[PDB]
Amino acid sequence: SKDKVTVITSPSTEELVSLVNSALLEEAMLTIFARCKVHYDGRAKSELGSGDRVIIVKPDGSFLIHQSKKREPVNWQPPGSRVRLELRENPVLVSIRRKPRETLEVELEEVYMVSVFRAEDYEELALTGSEAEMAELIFENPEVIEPGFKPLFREKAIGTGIVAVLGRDSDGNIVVLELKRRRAELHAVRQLKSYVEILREEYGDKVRGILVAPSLTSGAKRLLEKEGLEFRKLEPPKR
Amino acid sequence: SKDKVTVITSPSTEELVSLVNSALLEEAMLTIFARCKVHYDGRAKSELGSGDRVIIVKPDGSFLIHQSKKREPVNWQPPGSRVRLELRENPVLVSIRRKPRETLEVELEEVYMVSVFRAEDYEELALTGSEAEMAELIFENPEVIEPGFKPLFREKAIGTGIVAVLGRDSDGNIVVLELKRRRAELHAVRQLKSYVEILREEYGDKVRGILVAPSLTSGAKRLLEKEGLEFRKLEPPKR
DNA sequence: CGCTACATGTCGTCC
DNA sequence: GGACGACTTGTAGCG
Ligand SMILES: [Mg+2]
Ligand SMILES: [Mg+2]
Repeated sequence: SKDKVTVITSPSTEELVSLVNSALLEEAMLTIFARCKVHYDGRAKSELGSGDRVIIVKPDGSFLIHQSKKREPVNWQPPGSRVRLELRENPVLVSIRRKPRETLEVELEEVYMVSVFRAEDYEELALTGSEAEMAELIFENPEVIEPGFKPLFREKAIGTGIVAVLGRDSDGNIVVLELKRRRAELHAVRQLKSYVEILREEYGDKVRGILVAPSLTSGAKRLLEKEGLEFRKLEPPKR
Repeated sequence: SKDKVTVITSPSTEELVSLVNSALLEEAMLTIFARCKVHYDGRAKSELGSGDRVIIVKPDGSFLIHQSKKREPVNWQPPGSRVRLELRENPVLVSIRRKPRETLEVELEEVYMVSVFRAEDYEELALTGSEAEMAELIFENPEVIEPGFKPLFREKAIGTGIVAVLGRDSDGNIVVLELKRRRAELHAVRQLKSYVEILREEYGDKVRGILVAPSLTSGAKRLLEKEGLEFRKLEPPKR
């Protein structure tokens, strides 16, 4: 029980309970391969008929059921649920949460494998090419937006909404930027347009919105043009 | 290669290679508990240092690296990626994707366990309490909105944007509905306000927007009132 | 906790 | 294929 991994194929009920319960109390990762039915009631409600899936219960409460396809678990519960194995006509893995109140029930018809992974990880993801990274590049070197641009505020509350960057231009105007790290879609324009209508109300018609992004969709460009907003092409930088 | 599950703890290199290549070829699920490093370059860029993780490869090319916390894999590749094992100074799992170009590299420093799960699942999820379900309700029972409300279109392309439900009211006004399955946000009122604007362009002052959802955030309420749009509290049905 | 907006979002789905 | 919007979205950042 200090070995990183413990594994049992075609486990007996005793062995199942032993590992399942040990991992939950040991703050370790539980992985299971089983034919199962799944029952979810919570924010929404779902039923999943009998079939083979991979099941993961992380020490933080995260509960995953993965089918042989997609990138998303077919069913899940997010970090913070309380999980318990429950012996019934079949074993039943049960995830409970109270805000919001949600129940996830996994019923194990046949467990092919149960396993305990006592995983030691002190390390964190270091990612670049984000919106945050664009915002940094614009404050270090405002030249990328345009000559004379002076950035002032990052993630600024206005009365309704939060603007990514608020600044001033060489004509002394108020400028709003909305940044997108990938091709900007319609809703980016709605955001930007919303912010700009709001500030025009205090500061006048001279306020400029600019959408900053590596490209636009057609609809983006269309609404951006209909509304008299602007576009500066900027790629998110990779450190 | 017949049994539903194969497990080899502390595999050797030939064992590792043998199992991984069987997995991929057989359209089984590959599961590896391992100490690894992860290198990602693609839409964005990252480096994950040495640590214990659960790696999954699904037969449709989904590639997941899970740490012992949260619901999201720390690194991942969506379906369609092409996976393979390469023998470098360490064995290295490699995920390539074209359109967009992405590389995901998982360097296996030490593999505690490796497993192949030849998994059979023919059943899909059946979910209720969605936005679709709300819309079906409104079409079966429009009086849930208001008496003398006639629905016409669902998920209808307006000039710019797609409206959720479009119809008329008893007084000859045009009615846009924006539906939400949970408490509505600023995002929701911006959507509504956009649609209502684009439709006033044509049919004039005869357009009403109605935001339909179980509740509203403060800001969404604030903004709703300001631009003079309306609200019907409605919960999605669970059937 | 509630609000706001990003994400390597992923995923269905209308033209 | 490109555009567009939902999702049990999850997740961080702030107040
Ligand atoms: Mg923003
Ligand atoms: Mg909508």
